[PDB]
Amino acid sequence: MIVPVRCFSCGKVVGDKWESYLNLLQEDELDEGTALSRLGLKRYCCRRMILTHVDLIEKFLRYNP
Amino acid sequence: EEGPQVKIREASKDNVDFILSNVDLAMANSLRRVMIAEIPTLAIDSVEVETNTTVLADEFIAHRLGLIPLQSMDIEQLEYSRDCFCEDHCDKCSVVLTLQAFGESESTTNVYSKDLVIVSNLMGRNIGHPIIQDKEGNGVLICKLRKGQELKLTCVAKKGIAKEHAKWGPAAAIEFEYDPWNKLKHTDYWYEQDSAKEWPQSKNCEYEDPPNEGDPFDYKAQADTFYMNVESVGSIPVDQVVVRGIDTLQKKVASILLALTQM
Amino acid sequence: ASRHGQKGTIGITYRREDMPFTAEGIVPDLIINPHAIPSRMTVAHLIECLLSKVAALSGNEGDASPFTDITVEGISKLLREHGYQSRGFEVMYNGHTGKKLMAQIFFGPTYYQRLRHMVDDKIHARARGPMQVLTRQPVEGRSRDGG
Amino acid sequence: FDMGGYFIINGSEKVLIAQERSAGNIVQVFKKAAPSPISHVAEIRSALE
Amino acid sequence: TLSHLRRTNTPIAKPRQLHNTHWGLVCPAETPEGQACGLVKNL
Amino acid sequence: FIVEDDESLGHKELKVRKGHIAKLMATEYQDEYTWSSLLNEGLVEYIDAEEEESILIAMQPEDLEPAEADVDPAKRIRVSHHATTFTHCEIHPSMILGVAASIIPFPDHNQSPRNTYQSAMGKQAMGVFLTNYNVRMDTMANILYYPQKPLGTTRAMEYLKFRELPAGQNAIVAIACYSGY
Amino acid sequence: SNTLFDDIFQVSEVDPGRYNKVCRIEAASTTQDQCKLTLDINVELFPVAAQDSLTVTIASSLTRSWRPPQAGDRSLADDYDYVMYGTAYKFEEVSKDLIAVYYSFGGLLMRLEGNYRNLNNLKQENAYLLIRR
Amino acid sequence: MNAPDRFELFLLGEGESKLKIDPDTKAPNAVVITFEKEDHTLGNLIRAELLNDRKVLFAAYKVEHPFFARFKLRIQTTEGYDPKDALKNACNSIINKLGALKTNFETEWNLQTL
Amino acid sequence: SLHKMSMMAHRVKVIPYSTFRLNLSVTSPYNADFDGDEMNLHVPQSEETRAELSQLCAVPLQIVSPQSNKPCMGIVQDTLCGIRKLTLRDTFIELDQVLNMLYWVPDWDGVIPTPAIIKPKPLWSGKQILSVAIPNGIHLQRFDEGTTLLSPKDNGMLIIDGQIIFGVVEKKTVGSSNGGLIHVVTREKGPQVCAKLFGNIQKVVNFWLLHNGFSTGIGDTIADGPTMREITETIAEAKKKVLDVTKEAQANLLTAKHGMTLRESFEDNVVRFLNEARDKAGRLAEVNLKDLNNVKQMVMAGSKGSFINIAQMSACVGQQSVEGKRIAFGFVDRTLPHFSKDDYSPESKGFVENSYLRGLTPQEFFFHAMGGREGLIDTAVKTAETGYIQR
Amino acid sequence: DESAPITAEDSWAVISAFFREKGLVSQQLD
Amino acid sequence: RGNLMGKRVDFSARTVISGDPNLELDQVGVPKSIAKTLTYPEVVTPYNIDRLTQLV
RNA sequence: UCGACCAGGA
Ligand SMILES: Nc1ncnc2c1ncn2[C@@H]1O[C@H](COP(=O)(O)CP(=O)(O)OP(=O)(O)O)[C@@H](O)[C@H]1O
Ligand SMILES: [Mg+2]
Ligand SMILES: [Zn+2]
Ligand SMILES: [Zn+2]
Repeated sequence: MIVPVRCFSCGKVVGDKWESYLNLLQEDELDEGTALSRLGLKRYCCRRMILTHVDLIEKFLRYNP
Repeated sequence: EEGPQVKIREASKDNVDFILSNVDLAMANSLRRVMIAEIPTLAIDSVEVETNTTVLADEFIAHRLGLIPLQSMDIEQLEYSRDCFCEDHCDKCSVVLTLQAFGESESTTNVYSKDLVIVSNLMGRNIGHPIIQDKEGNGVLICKLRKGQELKLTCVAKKGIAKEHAKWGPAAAIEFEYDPWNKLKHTDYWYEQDSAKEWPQSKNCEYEDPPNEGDPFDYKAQADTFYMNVESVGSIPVDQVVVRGIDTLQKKVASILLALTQM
Repeated sequence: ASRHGQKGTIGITYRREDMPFTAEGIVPDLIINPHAIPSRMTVAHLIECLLSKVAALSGNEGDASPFTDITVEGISKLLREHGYQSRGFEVMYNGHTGKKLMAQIFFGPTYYQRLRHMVDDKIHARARGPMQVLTRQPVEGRSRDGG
Repeated sequence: FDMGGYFIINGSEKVLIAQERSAGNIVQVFKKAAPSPISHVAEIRSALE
Repeated sequence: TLSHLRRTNTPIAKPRQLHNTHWGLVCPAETPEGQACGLVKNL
Repeated sequence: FIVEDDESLGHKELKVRKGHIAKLMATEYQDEYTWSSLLNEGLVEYIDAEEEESILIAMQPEDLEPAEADVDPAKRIRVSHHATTFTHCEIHPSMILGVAASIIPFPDHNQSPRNTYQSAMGKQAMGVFLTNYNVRMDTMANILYYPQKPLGTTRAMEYLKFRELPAGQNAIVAIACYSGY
Repeated sequence: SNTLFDDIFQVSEVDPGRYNKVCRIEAASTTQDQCKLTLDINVELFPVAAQDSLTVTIASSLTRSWRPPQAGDRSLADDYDYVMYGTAYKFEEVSKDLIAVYYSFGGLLMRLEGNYRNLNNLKQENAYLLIRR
Repeated sequence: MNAPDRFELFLLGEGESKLKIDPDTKAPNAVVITFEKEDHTLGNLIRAELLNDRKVLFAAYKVEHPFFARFKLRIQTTEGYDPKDALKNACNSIINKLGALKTNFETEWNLQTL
Repeated sequence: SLHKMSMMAHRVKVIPYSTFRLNLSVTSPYNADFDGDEMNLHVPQSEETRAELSQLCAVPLQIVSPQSNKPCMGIVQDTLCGIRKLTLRDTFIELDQVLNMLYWVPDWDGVIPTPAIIKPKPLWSGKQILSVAIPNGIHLQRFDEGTTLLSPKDNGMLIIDGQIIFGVVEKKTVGSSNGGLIHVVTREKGPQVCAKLFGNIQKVVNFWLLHNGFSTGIGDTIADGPTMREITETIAEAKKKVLDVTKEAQANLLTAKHGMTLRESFEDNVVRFLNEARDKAGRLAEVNLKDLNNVKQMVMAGSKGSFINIAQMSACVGQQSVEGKRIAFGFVDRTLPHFSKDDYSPESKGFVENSYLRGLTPQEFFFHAMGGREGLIDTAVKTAETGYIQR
Repeated sequence: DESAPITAEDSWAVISAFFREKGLVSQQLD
Repeated sequence: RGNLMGKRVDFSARTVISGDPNLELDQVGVPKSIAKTLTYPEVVTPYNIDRLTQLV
């Protein structure tokens, strides 16, 4: 439900990364793992942040008013 | 040159990897803590909502807003709101931001940290500007809008430390290590068969020498030489996360010494 | 609680500085007691953690499906290939001093659940208040501000 | 994601819980306790579908 | 919610115990703890 | 799955073959050959608890269907296919479980009641319950700010829509003794 | 303030019973035949292998809080490598003219069995232990 | 709800001093300084440097409860040395040491090309 | 509230945050855990009612219990696990830390004790500075296995004048044991003196352990490769031992020991060979586990866990039981529809050949599931019956 | 092959196809 | 049994419990909320008179 | 402001 700004654990701004992460997988047909490190996500605390997030915001937007 | 020496291995706009030679562990760690909490940053700390036709909760967004990094360069030339003399805030103690967003497009219109805009006067000091490290130049997605989904906010960002809220954290994660070959015997490695073969050797093993088997234990041995990596989130540039970490800690020690003079 | 009947409440909340850290600057979000595991025999909790550690590094979904051919020895082999100690242990340093902890901590991700039992929905004190009509004794429940 | 399979009664989501009963028209022999004038019994729960 | 729409109730020899025949029909772990333990079944 | 001695090309084998298995997946990517298809082709059947008494079931198809004439020490100790008389084969043994038990990572590596416990707690866990939560006027609704799908997952979680509507977060758990809090 | 015992011993066996930093050493005296020793030694700071000439001294002094350095000008009564401090906790009469005294240096035990040092050894806690070479 | 304010971790309250210097009855030339609104960031550090002061006989520090930003420090000195004078000296050395770090870091940083 | 001890008088300490905070060693008399337990507080209104509590009901008074003629509270969990770790002859503390450890004792005499080792580095023993929490005139003697006034195993216990002379401190000393330190301080020194000893052991042990650390990983269940083959063949030789007694009883040669059918007598032997098996198979693993095994280290101090806890995790779970008998034929002459009829084999009637680390087979999983359910039922059924008995 | 026998992982395609057609509230509705 | 052998009572409190190693054996951590609702009725005596006024 | 059912907590 919308990408968290900053990783809970160490606080690296994971916020901007999302759109670019989705585009690495779709467009650059990269595997999730390589795509993650390409955005610069080195530690697994930051890595889970993106890798394990479920963007429910997109579902909620589907509701008209 | 002086007391404790320093050797910068690698450096960037957001990461400094150095070696702290000729120091005590306590000092090397006190510096770690200071960088984490005690350095002052600027962060959104009041979100006045006007309209929220969004799928998201006002407070969800409000929390989310503070967590956005803002230029904290000339922070030291800004009073803590609490110390200023105005009722609430002003230009001497606070930076005011304004966010207006509306879904004009049929396609999902997004709100970015770039979309916030300074309404207060900066008095000619590098502060307030939201940090955009983004390749595309947007940086941090606040939230998304549909059709007539509107969002109007006014934000007041103030000086503060991470010891009050982690949003005022100027640093990401400080990598810290000493004695890669366990020569100081500060660990008793858990093993199944061979401790040395089971445990991976850190990158720092090249910066020190392997102990040599037939060499007895050095009970006199002490740990100086600490391999560190300070990572900046963006608010303050890496060099300053270190420099201000050193000045803040100095000031803390100074206050004690100074308080002892009133006594 | 974890997905293993490993329930607990928070004792204390610590900021990052006082928290024990890996040489990589990674710190825990949560610290559970080693004492939980031996009596309870909740091996899967530890296996979840070793697999979830790998999953986070590799960016591949960890199959924690029951009747499979996934071994703890097999997961170890991958984690070692990721440059970590095969059984999930990691050396840690004390938050207060900075001195390496004599012991190496089993550290990694674990799916934790927020349960509906939050203290401020339970906490209650009554020192004289509403009385029952008939019995003339205190009323029942925090709801009615009873004793 | 809502699966259904329940009712909305006076604006309240009500779920009908399955009820475990013993099958009927089923022939079943059981032994009687130590102090009983009957040693065994054949029972049939005869009911119309 | 999913598990609520898949819940079974037993009113009233050793019914609380997990019988062999429950194999693949009823969940062997999903049951309440005490006073209704093994009476409330989950498909 | 129905198992037949009727297999001209050898021994006794599961009616359902690689053909059918792919035939299904084509209809899966097309999102003709449904569940009812296997039922009407008589490859799969409905066995009640009474009928269960007159049949012989193999747990695994492949692991309980060939013959014999080194081994991995890491794997668990398993039984043979000494049964010539196999009538049916279990689709997947993990289907003995219900909704709750199916969210448990490795329940085969736990003490029996610890699973029973979690098959109660997951119901008392927060998270997204429906995406229309914002348009419902229910008394009390608890929603997790940032849900995360788990890293350790079942093949069964798929069908349960769990990784789409999660129960918690993948927290960084350290099993240590700290301040004794 | 004076010496209470001195003899040159020799190791027979060094044993680490599941112990990484310590060992129990078994010794015999070159001086007297009747004199034997058993002693737990921190082999981390003082490594001992079998058949080593170890001059073992006991002595009363050289009771108030502990002062760490300044010893530069202080009388370092240690012209010995190893120095321990402990308590006499048992005085065994191992029959006839033989007497065994038990010492503990905070868990690190000791048992000196012999004869001549009857008078010399006192059930009084205050005892040091000096080992050279 | 029963949550104390966060600024209570550093902002000194109404009538509350940073240093409370009390003499220790237990031993001679001993003292106990209560550092208000402080943690191990300062504690362990001051304690450490005091140990190097050869004229300091005893230095230890404790944070009796983690709800409270405050810790105690026990200083014992050689007769004639005011333990206050010992703490006063220990701070200056820390400051000079840190000054050297800032000086050494600044110069070595300016040398980098990234 | 099934105890005199289930309700005790306590001093208030007004703290922030919404929970009732309580000392961990008073956990046992209440039988409280911190997994979401709630507790009741009652405020006396009279100056005479206050006295009633402070003079009869106070926690220090409740320390030695008259139902067992022993202390109802001792040192638990972290502090117990860490007290063993701190004690053992290999543990040595250097000056910098020793001084912090001493300051932590609120009743420290202000005297820095003479270090056990002076030679190059002045080092203190774990036992040495733990003895700072132990008050003078406390004399205790134990003797366990081969404890010989020079205990080579660091066996038993010897404390003279409130000073540890030899042996490790674990459950048998610092716990709620009959002859243990608590019952001794409470008797010799007093109730408020003992209530202090509790805190002072904790303040030191907890601190030391904070700076030493303790953990548990999957590595603690992992048994050695050759040891595993050894366990696996121990099961095999016992399953072959069963098969023997099975085909022999089928050949009508068996002879039943009085008050039992051939069937009843046979079933005893099956159960026996398979339980002998699990236990010896388990013992191989415990024996193969190093002193560094965190799980072994908890069983050792007596903080948490036992032999069977190791055995089932590392080696093998073993036989499953419902109503005393091994999983019986709920279906006709077969335990599940995955078996042929008249199968009496370990696998059929619920024998779990596997360890929890290895993982369970679907049949083993279901049989364990039936046996486990029996536990929850008995806890529920017989809990009211037991309650009415008290009433 | 169209006749080659099914594997272990193959079973999940049948399970996929089960719920794809049955659902989870199957029983309640039917 | 329900009204005379056992009663609902005033001057009572209940909340979630947590373990503290920095507490005395005989202490109990009382949340300020709870301390502020529960009350002890103290008699105005020359011994307390001055303190009591500052509380009122 | 009354008490019944249901669902839960240790
Ligand atoms: N129905 C019931 N009636 C009375 N008391 C109960 C109860 N259910 C639980 N309790 C109380 O809770 C105590 C133990 O239950 P729990 O705390 O839930 C298990 P645990 O101690 O957390 O872990 P464990 O399962 O490893 O023992 C009992 O001793 C009892 O005091
Ligand atoms: Mg509990
Ligand atoms: Zn991170
Ligand atoms: Zn202002």
